[PDB]
Amino acid sequence: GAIAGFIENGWEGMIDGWYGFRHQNSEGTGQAADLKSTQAAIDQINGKLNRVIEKTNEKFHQIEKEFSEVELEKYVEDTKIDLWSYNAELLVALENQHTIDLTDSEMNKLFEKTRRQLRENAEDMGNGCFKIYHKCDNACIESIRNGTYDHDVYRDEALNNRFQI
Amino acid sequence: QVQLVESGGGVVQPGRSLRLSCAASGFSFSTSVIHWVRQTPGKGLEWLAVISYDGSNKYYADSVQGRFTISRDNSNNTLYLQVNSLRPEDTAVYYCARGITVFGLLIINSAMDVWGQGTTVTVSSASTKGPSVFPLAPSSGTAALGCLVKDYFPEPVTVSWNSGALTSGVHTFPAVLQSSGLYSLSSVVTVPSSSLGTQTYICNVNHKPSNTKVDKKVEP
Amino acid sequence: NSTATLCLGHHAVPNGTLVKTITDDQIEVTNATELVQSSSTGKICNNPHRILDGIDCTLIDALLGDPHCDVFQNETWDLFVERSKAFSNCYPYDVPDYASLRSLVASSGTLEFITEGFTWTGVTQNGGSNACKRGPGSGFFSRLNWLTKSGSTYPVLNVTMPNNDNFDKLYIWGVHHPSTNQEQTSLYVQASGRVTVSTRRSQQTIIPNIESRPWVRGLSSRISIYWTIVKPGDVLVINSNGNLIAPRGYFKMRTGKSSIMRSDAPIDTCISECITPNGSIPNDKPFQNVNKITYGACPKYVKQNTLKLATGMRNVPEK
Amino acid sequence: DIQMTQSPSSLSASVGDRVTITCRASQGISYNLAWYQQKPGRVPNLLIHAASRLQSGAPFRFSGSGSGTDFTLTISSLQPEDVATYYCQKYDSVPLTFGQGTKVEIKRTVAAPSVFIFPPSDEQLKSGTASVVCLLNNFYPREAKVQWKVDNALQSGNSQESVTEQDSKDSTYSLSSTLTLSKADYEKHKVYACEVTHQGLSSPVTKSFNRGEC
Ligand SMILES: *[C@@H]1O[C@H](CO)[C@@H](O)[C@H](O)[C@H]1NC(C)=O
Ligand SMILES: *[C@@H]1O[C@H](CO)[C@@H](O)[C@H](O)[C@H]1NC(C)=O
Ligand SMILES: *[C@@H]1O[C@H](CO)[C@@H](O)[C@H](O)[C@H]1NC(C)=O
Ligand SMILES: *[C@@H]1O[C@H](CO)[C@@H](O)[C@H](O)[C@H]1NC(C)=O
Ligand SMILES: *[C@@H]1O[C@H](CO)[C@@H](O)[C@H](O)[C@H]1NC(C)=O
Ligand SMILES: *[C@@H]1O[C@H](CO)[C@@H](O)[C@H](O)[C@H]1NC(C)=O
Repeated sequence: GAIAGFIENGWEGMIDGWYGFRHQNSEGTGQAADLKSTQAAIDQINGKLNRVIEKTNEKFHQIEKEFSEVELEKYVEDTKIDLWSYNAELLVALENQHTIDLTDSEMNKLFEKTRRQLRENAEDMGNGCFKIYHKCDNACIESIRNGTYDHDVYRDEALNNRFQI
Repeated sequence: QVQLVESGGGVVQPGRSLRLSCAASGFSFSTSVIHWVRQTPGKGLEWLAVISYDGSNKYYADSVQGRFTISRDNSNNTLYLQVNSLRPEDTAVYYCARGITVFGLLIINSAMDVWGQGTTVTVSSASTKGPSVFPLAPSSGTAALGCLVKDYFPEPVTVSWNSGALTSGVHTFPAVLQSSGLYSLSSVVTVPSSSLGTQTYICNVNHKPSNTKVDKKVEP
Repeated sequence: NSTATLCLGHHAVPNGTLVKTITDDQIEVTNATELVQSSSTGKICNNPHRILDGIDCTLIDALLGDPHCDVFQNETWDLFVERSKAFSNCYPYDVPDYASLRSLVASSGTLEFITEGFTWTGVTQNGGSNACKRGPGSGFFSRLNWLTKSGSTYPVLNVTMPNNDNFDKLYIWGVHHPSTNQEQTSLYVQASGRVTVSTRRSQQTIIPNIESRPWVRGLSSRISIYWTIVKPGDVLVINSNGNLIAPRGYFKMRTGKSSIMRSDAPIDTCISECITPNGSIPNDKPFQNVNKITYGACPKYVKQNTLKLATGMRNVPEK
Repeated sequence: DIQMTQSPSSLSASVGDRVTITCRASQGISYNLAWYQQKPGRVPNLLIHAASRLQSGAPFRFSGSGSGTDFTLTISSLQPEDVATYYCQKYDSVPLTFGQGTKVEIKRTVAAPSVFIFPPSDEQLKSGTASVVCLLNNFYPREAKVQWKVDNALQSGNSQESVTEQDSKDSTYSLSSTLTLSKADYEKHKVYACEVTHQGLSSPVTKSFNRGEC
């Protein structure tokens, strides 16, 4: 039952948030959600519903102003609706692209934040996990998750383990 | 039927500890963030603590650290607030609450959807007595009568009329703390003056703190 | 033991929703919200808007006063509902610029008719026909006065009706188009009639054309309906040497949020700000797919039946 | 931590009016703000969440338009049912602080109080206590004065009064005034009178009874 990262894997059994940690140490396995990175994405998505409607309400009038100048016959109106329906889909498509970009972006920021914490005491395994080269019990994990891990505390031990083989 | 009912409130002398319990009924209790909120009498709501959807995580308000302890038995569909080292800041009504899903997540910090009726916990080393009930029957277009609930402690008492079928025109006044240390209340209901003993009027007073049962007829 | 592993991951759903992006036409996501209302109850809510069911009558038939539409006299509405089963049962008529008169009256939201005296000297009033019977006897549009010759002369009518009130008056009048030259002379004496109505701001001159049309209710003739608005301080002048279908008075015009809709949906007791021919729809979503014709606070019509807004990160199943 | 500062603390408005409450924060919270309603005697129900979304089965009159450190819950075409206290809650992160509260009260036509007085029952007199109750039913405004008279002797200090919150149906209040005495004080005097100063005919009304008579 080895744990895997975000590279080509998602966590079905993670409902408390969008991003989180999963560990394997001397005291057994565990899991925890990361609220700061999750809450950052949520704050942006809350913004998007209003923005998607504040701008769709801008094109709808813009299009009508152009057709009002032309003035409605049925072939003229259906063209208007086809043009407005195309514009609406494009806006929503663009926001969806942005939502997927900002959610994928938040994952990388969390991975890099963790890498900076571990500094030279761990190595990137390549599947979205770090192999931390020292005894990191449950209390040691929480310090990484809440951003207080001091690598200098474990430098002598960690470097000695990497030297081994 | 999607509800959640509390229990456990009552009297406790300063310095000891209580345990409130929340009982969910009618939904996926196992998949829900649950909160606790209290209110000073006629003041405002105070958010106390939250428990994750599984028990793993727990967070408490600043003025509530140390003393309180949430916990849950998903097999039992139950939640607990376990107040310790009670103080005069604990007299209040304590409510459950369910956290709403946020974009499909069981996030720990969200708004509160469903609420319980609320058990009241009053810290005091005073008496723990049932109520005395007296009828208010006058005689003089519409006329009013009522019931006077006297000398009870602690809060609260509920008052219904005709086993709950008669509610229109009722006014149950807020209790006031008597100089004797017990509360006093009074419940009234307006009816047509022409309904003199052709209609039976019964106020049903229930005082749960002491498991008391009362039915008092008010007649001309 | 001597080392440990700390993995980073994201949440996932067993089966997510498909949305569209700039790079992908269908990319599965953990959450999305629907922005297009596509369902209707099928009934029109009588509240809060005052809905008036036309049933067998159209707005124009009620306006002119078709015998079977007399119940709509002085009737008011917020939305007038016109049924496909509606029919005409009076004198055959046409209305140049029908849409505009229908739209104009619909916006007023009332059929309040005030009768005026109008002195028609030298002509026979209250003409009728067997095509427009009212009761056992023959009749005509209640709001129109069919003038014909008196004896052997149809003089040049030259009547004036000033607007001294503080609102716009809508006058409905017409021009008779006989099917034969004998009919023309027998009714109006002169071989070629003329009807002109004018105001200080407007003028309408029309010379009737004598022509047989397809038989409607046993008649080959028609009437052309016209309308004039007279603003305060203006005056209505009617000059006619023949074929005039005189007005009996005016309709009080109002400017409001009223309109008309063509629908065959039943009306029901419920509340809905938005109304479509297909029935009422909830206005919680920004867009809608039920009908481009709407009334009240409605979502904007879109052709799509679904527009999903990504509300989550991309969903990949765990392996 | 952050600190919500709801306002106004309380207000009175007329039916059909446009009321607005404002929740302010001492630090940005995004859209993580919710609005709660607590009708008298009822448990609080949720109104707005995410700053602007409305909750199912919640009247459409309610809407929320804010973000950052400045939010606004707005009631348009205020109705009688909307009598209650409204709280804003910040759920960005712990602690999920609540506003201080806002009480919304209706402003309507003037109503005169119905006065009744109830002597103590024989069952109560038996136990050595004498409670005289004076009731003011369905009146407006809240401000009112009660005066006790025992055979014309004004007794003050041994009286307690309680007021119901405005009812949704008639937008009225009710007040109870209870005078608690021993067996000795009640049984010594005849006329126990309840004097009300408000607005009958703008003249103080008196309702009296003679002990053990009518
Ligand atoms: C982080 O977690 C550790 C537990 O290992 C705890 O000692 C420390 O106080 C935490 N710091 C913060 C800022 O929460
Ligand atoms: C669970 O509920 C049953 C019935 O109330 C009770 O006997 C038991 O002690 C409860 N305990 C837990 C831990 O759920
Ligand atoms: C998406 O998330 C919202 C958040 O509450 C939830 O109500 C909805 O059911 C979810 N829908 C899907 C398709 O996941
Ligand atoms: C319509 O209203 C006018 C207004 O004065 C009135 O004279 C007329 O009799 C009314 N007609 C009907 C049919 O109610
Ligand atoms: C018709 O009436 C107008 C009223 O101003 C008058 O000027 C005009 O001379 C009249 N026409 C005839 C032919 O008498
Ligand atoms: C809606 O109603 C119109 C009638 O005007 C009908 O032709 C159309 O097929 C209906 N479509 C839907 C989706 O309700």
